[PDB]
Amino acid sequence: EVKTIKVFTTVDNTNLHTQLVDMSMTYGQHFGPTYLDGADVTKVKPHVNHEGKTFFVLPSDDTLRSEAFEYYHTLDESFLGRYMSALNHTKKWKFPQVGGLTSIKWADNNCYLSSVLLALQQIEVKFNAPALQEAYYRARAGDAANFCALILAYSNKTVGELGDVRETMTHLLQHANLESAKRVLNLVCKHCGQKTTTLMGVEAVMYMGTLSYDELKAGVSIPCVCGRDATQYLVQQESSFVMMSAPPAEYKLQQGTFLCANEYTGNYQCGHYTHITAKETLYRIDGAHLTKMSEYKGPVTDVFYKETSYTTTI
Amino acid sequence: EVKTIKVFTTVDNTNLHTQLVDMSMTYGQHFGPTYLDGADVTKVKPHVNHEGKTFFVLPSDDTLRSEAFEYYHTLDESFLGRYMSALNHTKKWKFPQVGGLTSIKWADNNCYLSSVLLALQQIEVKFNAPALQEAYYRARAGDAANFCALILAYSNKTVGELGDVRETMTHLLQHANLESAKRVLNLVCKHCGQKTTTLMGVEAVMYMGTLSYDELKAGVSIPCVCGRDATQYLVQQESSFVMMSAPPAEYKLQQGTFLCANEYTGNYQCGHYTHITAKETLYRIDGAHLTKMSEYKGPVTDVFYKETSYTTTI
Ligand SMILES: COc1cc(CNC(=O)C2CC3(C2)CN([C@H](C)c2cccc4ccccc24)C3)ccn1
Ligand SMILES: COc1cc(CNC(=O)C2CC3(C2)CN([C@H](C)c2cccc4ccccc24)C3)ccn1
Ligand SMILES: [Zn+2]
Ligand SMILES: [Zn+2]
Ligand SMILES: [Zn+2]
Ligand SMILES: [Zn+2]
Repeated sequence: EVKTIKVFTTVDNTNLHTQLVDMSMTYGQHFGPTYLDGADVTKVKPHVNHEGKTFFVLPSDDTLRSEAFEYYHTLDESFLGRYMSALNHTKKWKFPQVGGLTSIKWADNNCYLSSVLLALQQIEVKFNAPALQEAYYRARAGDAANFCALILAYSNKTVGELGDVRETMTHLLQHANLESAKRVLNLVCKHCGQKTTTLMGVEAVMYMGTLSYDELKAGVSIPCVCGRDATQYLVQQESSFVMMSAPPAEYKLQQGTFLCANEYTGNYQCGHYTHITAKETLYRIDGAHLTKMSEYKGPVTDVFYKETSYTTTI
Repeated sequence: EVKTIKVFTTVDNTNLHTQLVDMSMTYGQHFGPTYLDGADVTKVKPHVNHEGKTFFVLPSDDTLRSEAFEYYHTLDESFLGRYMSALNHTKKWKFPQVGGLTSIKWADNNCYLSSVLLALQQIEVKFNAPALQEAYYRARAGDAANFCALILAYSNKTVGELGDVRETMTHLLQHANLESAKRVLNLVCKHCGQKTTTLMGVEAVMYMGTLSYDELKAGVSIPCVCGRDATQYLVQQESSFVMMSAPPAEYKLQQGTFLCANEYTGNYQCGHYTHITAKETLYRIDGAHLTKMSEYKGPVTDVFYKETSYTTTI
């Protein structure tokens, strides 16, 4: 016998069709290219959680590859379908202005997207893709619906599933214009010797291992390629911002030492991001809710700092 | 005494504030730059219809003029506020796929916007403004929410008020890339003589006075600048399409003679637009509703034709 599921298919997000789909075949073998909640489910077999959900059917068109590359800088023929189906969810989200910044109301595990949006409103940055920059322009004014849908598409993430704000910044900053961002590190191994690495681009602004920007300037531990544990320190930095990242741990945020930060309470499976910014005192933006603080001591994961140009003291 | 109205103000379209505003002053003198339903009401005094409506407050920012010019090709400092407040209405509209084309469900007098959207999906055209072209790209796939909000902003029109599809095409095609569109007319006055006018750009594709494209090729009446009634006929046309327009009157649409058309039933104050296209037979798209026809005889207002290059016979 055949075990089926009841689902709905649509091509306009208005008129639906009842479908009893066979779990023996993929959605692509049923309907063609199919998307659900911002994810491509073309080569995906039906699963019991899909019952009652509506599926977006968008047939492929080779003539649109040139256009999609112009606006979004992508060659993925599924980007359009995932962007539209994710936007069908984000346009219903609420974007309240908290602490003079655009935040996002709690919905579909967007508490990590809220932290990404709040940090981007405080660092000087521009994106190369025209559609991503126009959406970023409207998001800074309050209309962040298209912007979050783009961030979801660029990260190959699904509406509802949790994500890391650090991982998402990696995927997003590849389309930023960090061409003139430069970072010079001096790795000091006690077997191999001293070593200059000139990192540029997305790598010149992001570090993983520590939250303190002064810790990187003075010296932070790191395993050398020979196996031994070495030490590297920042020699020259040249960008508009830096983003320090580290796994969750109790970090103490002082006033005037940083630009903004993100914290994460919970295990690896489930947790809640909240955003901290420095204005006249420390603000904590938990979605649509705001708290005020002289200082914050919690599980910080990412910290942002302002920069123009730095050089170590000889 | 002072006569007031009860209204709501917001800066996020989520959190509202009750306001009792004085009709003696404008909304700008109350709150700053203020928008309502896609219209700038900054220098507008409160009126009894505004009771219960929510107003969008967006303060001015001179640093955004350069950005807004890049994405939208506009120097109007109110374009952003009118675009966002109009988009807050169009995202709730329904865009059903009728006859293989993206139409719009009846709402807020959008029956003229539906006719504009349906014609743009059948003529070969591209827009210069990047944000307008990306929205046009998504509208051709089904997501026309941002596109209609842009058309409303470019036309300085308000959500809910009726409009002409011909007038709206004029405002919209100024941002199209019709740089290589050329039209040559020969005006023949029986007092002044024969006269060549080389029309280019938005004027090379649009004519007002007749619906028949063969009537313009053969000869159509027109008052000369001397007062007498002359006659002009098309000598050379060089574009991807032409749009013939005329006030409402019974026109008989045959199969295979045109690309698509718009009709309008009613007086000058109120009326309903419906769209006719030619596929295997004549389709009539009245919003979310479709009728099929061997031919249509009704009050046609605008007709579109396909073109590549034309030259009159010597
Ligand atoms: C079998 O289904 C799953 C489901 C999940 C869902 N979870 C995620 O998507 C993760 C995205 C994070 C949760 C990882 N981020 C925090 C800040 C984090 C980073 C690095 C190390 C950590 C160590 C301990 C706790 C948190 C850490 C947010 C994951 C895996 N399998
Ligand atoms: C005092 O408030 C008003 C309200 C309106 C509302 N109406 C409009 O916005 C017009 C946009 C049209 C209605 C004009 N279009 C039709 C096709 C049309 C064009 C040219 C000539 C016509 C002659 C007779 C009937 C229709 C004609 C659509 C107007 C004025 N004052
Ligand atoms: Zn959440
Ligand atoms: Zn070593
Ligand atoms: Zn209507
Ligand atoms: Zn004359």
